Amino acid sequence: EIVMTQSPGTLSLSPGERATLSCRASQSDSSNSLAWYQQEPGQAPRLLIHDASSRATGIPDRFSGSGSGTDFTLIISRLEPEDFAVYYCQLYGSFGQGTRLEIKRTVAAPSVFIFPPSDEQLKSGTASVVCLLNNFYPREAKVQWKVDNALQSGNSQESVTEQDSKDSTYSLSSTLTLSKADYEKHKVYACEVTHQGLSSPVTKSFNRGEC
Amino acid sequence: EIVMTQSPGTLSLSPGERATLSCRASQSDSSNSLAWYQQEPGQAPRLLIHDASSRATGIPDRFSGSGSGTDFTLIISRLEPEDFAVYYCQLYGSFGQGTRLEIKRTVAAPSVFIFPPSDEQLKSGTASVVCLLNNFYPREAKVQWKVDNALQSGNSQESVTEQDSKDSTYSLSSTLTLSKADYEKHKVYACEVTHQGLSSPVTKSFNRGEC
Amino acid sequence: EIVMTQSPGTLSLSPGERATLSCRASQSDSSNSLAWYQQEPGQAPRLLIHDASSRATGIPDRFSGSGSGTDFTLIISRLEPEDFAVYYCQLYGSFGQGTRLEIKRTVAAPSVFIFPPSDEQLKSGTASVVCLLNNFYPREAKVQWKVDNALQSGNSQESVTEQDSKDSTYSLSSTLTLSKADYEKHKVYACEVTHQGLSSPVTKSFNRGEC
Amino acid sequence: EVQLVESGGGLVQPGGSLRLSCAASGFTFSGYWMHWVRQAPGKGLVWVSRVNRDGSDADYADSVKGRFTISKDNAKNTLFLQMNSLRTEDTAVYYCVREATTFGVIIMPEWYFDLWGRGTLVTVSSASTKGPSVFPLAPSSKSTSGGTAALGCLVKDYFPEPVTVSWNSGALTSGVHTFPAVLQSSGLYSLSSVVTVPSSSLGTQTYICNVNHKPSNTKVDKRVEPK
Amino acid sequence: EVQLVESGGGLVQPGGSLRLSCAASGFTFSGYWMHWVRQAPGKGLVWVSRVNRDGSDADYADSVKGRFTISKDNAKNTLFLQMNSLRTEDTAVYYCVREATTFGVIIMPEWYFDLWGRGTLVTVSSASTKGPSVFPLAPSSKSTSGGTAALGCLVKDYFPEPVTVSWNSGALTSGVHTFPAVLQSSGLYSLSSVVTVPSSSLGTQTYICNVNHKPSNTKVDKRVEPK
Amino acid sequence: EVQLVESGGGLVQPGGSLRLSCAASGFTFSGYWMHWVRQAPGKGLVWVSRVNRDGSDADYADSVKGRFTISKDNAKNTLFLQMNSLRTEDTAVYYCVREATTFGVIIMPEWYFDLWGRGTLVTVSSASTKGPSVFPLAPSSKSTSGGTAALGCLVKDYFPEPVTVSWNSGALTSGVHTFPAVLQSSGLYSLSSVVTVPSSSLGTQTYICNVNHKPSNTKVDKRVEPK
Amino acid sequence: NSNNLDSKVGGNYNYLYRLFRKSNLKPFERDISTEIYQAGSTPCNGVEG
Ligand SMILES: *[C@@H]1O[C@H](CO[C@@H]2O[C@@H](C)[C@@H](O)[C@@H](O)[C@@H]2O)[C@@H](O[C@@H]2O[C@H](CO)[C@@H](O[C@@H]3O[C@H](CO)[C@@H](O)[C@H](O)[C@@H]3O)[C@H](O)[C@H]2NC(C)=O)[C@H](O)[C@H]1NC(C)=O
Repeated sequence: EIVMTQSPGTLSLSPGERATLSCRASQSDSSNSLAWYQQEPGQAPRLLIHDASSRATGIPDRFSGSGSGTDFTLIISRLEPEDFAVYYCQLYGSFGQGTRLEIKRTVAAPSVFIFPPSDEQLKSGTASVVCLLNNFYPREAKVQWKVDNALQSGNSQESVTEQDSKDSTYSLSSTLTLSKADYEKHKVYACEVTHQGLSSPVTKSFNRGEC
Repeated sequence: EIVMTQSPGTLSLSPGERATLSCRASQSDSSNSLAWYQQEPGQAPRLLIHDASSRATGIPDRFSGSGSGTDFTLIISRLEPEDFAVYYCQLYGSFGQGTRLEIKRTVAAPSVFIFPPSDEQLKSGTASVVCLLNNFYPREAKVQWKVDNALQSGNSQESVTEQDSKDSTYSLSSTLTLSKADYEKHKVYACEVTHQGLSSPVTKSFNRGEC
Repeated sequence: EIVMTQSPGTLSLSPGERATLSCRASQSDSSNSLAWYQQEPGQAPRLLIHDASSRATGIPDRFSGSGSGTDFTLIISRLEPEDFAVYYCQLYGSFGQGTRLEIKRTVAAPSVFIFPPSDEQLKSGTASVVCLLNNFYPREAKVQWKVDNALQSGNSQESVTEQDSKDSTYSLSSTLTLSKADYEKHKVYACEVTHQGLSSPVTKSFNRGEC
Repeated sequence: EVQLVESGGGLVQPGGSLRLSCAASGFTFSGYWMHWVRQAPGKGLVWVSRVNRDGSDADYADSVKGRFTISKDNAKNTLFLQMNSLRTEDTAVYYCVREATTFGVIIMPEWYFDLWGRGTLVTVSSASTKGPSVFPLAPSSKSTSGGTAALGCLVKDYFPEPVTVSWNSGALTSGVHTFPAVLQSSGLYSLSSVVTVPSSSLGTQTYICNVNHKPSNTKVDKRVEPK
Repeated sequence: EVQLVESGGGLVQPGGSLRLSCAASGFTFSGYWMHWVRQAPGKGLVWVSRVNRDGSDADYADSVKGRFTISKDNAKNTLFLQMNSLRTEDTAVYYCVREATTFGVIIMPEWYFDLWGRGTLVTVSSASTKGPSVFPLAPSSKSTSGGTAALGCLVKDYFPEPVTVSWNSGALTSGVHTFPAVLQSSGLYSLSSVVTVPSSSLGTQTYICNVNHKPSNTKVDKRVEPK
Repeated sequence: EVQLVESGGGLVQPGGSLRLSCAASGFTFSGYWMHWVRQAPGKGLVWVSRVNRDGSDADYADSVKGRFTISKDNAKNTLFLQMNSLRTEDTAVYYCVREATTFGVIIMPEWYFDLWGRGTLVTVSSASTKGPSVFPLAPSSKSTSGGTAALGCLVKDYFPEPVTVSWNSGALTSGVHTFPAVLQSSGLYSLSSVVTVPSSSLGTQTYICNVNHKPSNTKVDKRVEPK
Repeated sequence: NSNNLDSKVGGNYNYLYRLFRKSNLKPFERDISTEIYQAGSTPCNGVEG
């Protein structure tokens, strides 16, 4: 029944700057019965601190957080390139939603490519159109599609990819799935991407039937 | 003083699936003397459970909840066609915002009809244009007007009708009122509605002067 | 940790009729030790009440408000022309966001004028176009740019001035800065202001090259 | 059975005075505390006032502090709620509610209600009762979609309390759309009742609508033309 | 060392039954209290159930009440969790976790977990296993920008558990985008894996795509044409 | 009368050190608890620091932790605060404020502030002091609307503290739009002030604007032409 | 009640109590021993674990 809310939802720093995570016990006080965990998206979580004050075995000395009352707070002294994981709090009857720690970088202009369905896809029974944004930062963009010079929503599926470690960038593509009986009616299919870091929203038009 | 906060704000399920709701006192404990009331929109609220543990006589055994400290939860064992009501929690001095226990259905395509002002409405000095959304689900929508092919808001009103029992679908209406002198100068009036369950936002245009 | 929310954000009321201000804390009870602070934007903050019940000497007898525990309310018996100030709330460790108390007056039609850059700004290598909205109430308006008859945002900055005392109205400005080469490519620049009190949005256009 | 009947209410100009009565039958009035609960139109519930077994103390809410007075006339078996300087935002429906008591060695209330009487709607505004303006709503050519259609009536400048409307003397429903009325500027209520009936039915049967006005007894009936 | 190995799980139709086992090695299993926890794909992990030392008293969560039974045998040195009438909302990966006990005069578990085992994936859906559909995604003229480009493949209607992809027998990476699959209608997992390789390189070396489908052992290799 | 004079502050390079003084006249600077408060330009105020009567213990917020050190000099009658590695967001105005004490049988502070001295502006940026550039703003034909029109001046590349400007040696006011200076990229401030006067009057009297530059004493006067 | 002077935001300066003393303590005496104490059988008091 207990809810364990974590703030902020997503926090971004340079690979050296330290930060803190403020997680509020929603009902009453835990009386220090709390734990922390760090889970990279590729494997199991590991314990970091128990009883909200003491630390476990094998953890780096940088992890040292204390909290009492509703406001339970975690301090890290300094940052290393391993923070790309999810921090989960541990009250005895609940779990935190999770906070993502991000490596900061300069704003990057996305690169958009539109791929129409192939001929094999043109005989299967359903057409799919894909729009891929490559080498984009930060993780916030809006993708809107224009079919027959008219916007539409509620039919395309968007997927995001985790940020790389070699260059700290991610890619995001969306695919639209539609039957053939509706694909041939329209002519122009365009992809528009809106980003706060772009001078103007980037539009790319595509003509059906290739050339 | 004390403020009741209800979670979740709205909650829709199948006619048989059970549900749970939780209220939150802002601070402190009040000896677990909390009450729940279910109010059908047409009738007065009815007490369900008092002292947060014991259910009042005559209420079906299905309603059975318990809570303590900051949080008080009521859980319903099952569901039947009587949950179309608002559940307000009541401590000593305040009522909760309430939660509308909705009935779930499949996505329905709205139907939009635009009705112009007739001659008798025209001679009165003001022109009102109405838009009628019908048999649409679920409860979230946004209707806008294109006056002289240009979007404008802040001058129209919207009303939504409560869910009907026999088919579990409703209607919405929206009236835009302008003076006669303003109504004459523009030419094209268009009506659109946005729905997550629609492949494309249906746009229905109108021409003044009839025939 | 502790966050105070003063609700609402803007309190526009006529000079004659009274006003009230409510502040919402976050957690716990601090033995009812709270204070209000009135801040004329050019002047320094000053205390109004202490311990949330008693009023400091010299403060007018009009200023008197009280609360206990959860929510703290401060009532103003009558209103005089000095409430042009932001009212903050100082708890044990933090200050609230504050609230701003405005004066009511009728709806105003804004006056829009666009000043293009001169030759001196033209030679500097970058050029700014300025849109000024004069004598408009309330404090709710939005402006945009039609560069080459296409909406564009994210490249401009907006500024708002404080309320005037002689006429109770203000001016708002928007400055759009572009490079000279980008400026020459487009041909038409148009300014539009959106206001709930306007019968129709006012469009004013500008053609390059002057006359 | 036990029930509470509320009396009074109606339209009163702002700053006026009104008194509400709550008669209780089916149980002993003397031993129960009583409260009043407001319900704004299409909004949540808020607690108003509280009265003892005899009326010695009161628990007036901050919203109604200094303007609302509650009285408990136990001898003549009634509850009273009288107010002064009533303001516009107080437009709501009032519920006379009871406080449960153990009636043991010590009465010991528990701050939870048991039964709710039928509420009484109260209105304050600067407008006055006026006759509604009713006009037909029948789709003409190139406006109706398909064989099925929807024909109705729209009312205007109707300040009196919500109006009821019917079609063909209530001989058919065809999926009625209540469309609860809404307030516009200058204190007016607008209602637009439309019944979904196919357009290819006019000519063989008359199509009339009656807007029964109960406050001012302004019974109005009108016909609908296919244009 | 000390670890927990999960056994069971896989494809199960809704409303069925399943059993999960957690074999324990490296520590005294009898004295330690045990928990079962779950994690939905891409969502925060949620605690599921508790058990005592003997395995006589259990604390199943509300979402899993009535349909989950957990047992803790001491001699067999394993933990058992049996599921009945599964719902589609419970597709996740299950972990079994220890609970730290002081082991002093009183056992006194402290409600915090020490070690996490290698859990198992459980999926509940009405669909059945079927081979994925594949087709190359090679940019043509006026769709590739600059000398550098990106080339890949998209799989379709692959209901078995997420598939591994590779290129040129895994002899090059060049920044492989894993791009995990996304759920669509009728329960199909589809992912579009693309590697950023300049378009002006195909013609001297062959580009082969390998969809390593281990569930049904339907290994497919595919050719990409420049069009 | 009771007042605190704030001394020090001004331009400082990022990563540098700054140091403030607060001399107290009109009351006893011995027992009262002391506080330091900041206020960002065009933002709300937050608490900075606290020091007790003796000065052994000090209270700092997280943002100011490890950089700010407060000290109360009772004998020298001054409140002191030393900063190092001043970050860019620290650019704000600083107030020295007091904390009330009953001075009863125990001092017993209350944590409410009594009097606020006029604060000092501290600005830290990577740019340097430069002289402003002015240019006339006079609407020509087809740009002035109706009779009334607006003529003014806009300053540019003016990093230093806010500037003052008057028109025609203060002979006409005719409405003043101060338009407070705003920060752009590269750490720069710009202000554009306008006075509105009709258009069929330029030619018999001149229109000029003078900008008075206090920091570097670069007083500039510029004439405005009708173009 | 000294809460307005001792208490500060973000934790306070450490104020300690002892968990255990071996013998009954004779009147008007105190222990200030900060040595690491051990509860289990395994040796400590010089070893941190
Ligand atoms: C806590 O401390 C207060 C204040 O202490 C005062 O200020 C300090 C900075 C030092 O200079 C102290 O020496 C100084 O007293 C103590 O309160 C003080 O109590 C005394 C005894 O009652 C007061 O003196 C009397 O006060 C009034 C006139 O003001 C008459 O009854 C007598 O003529 C006599 O002067 C003294 O004024 C008062 N201090 C203040 C500032 O009002 C206090 O005793 C101490 N608390 C405890 C529990 O010891």
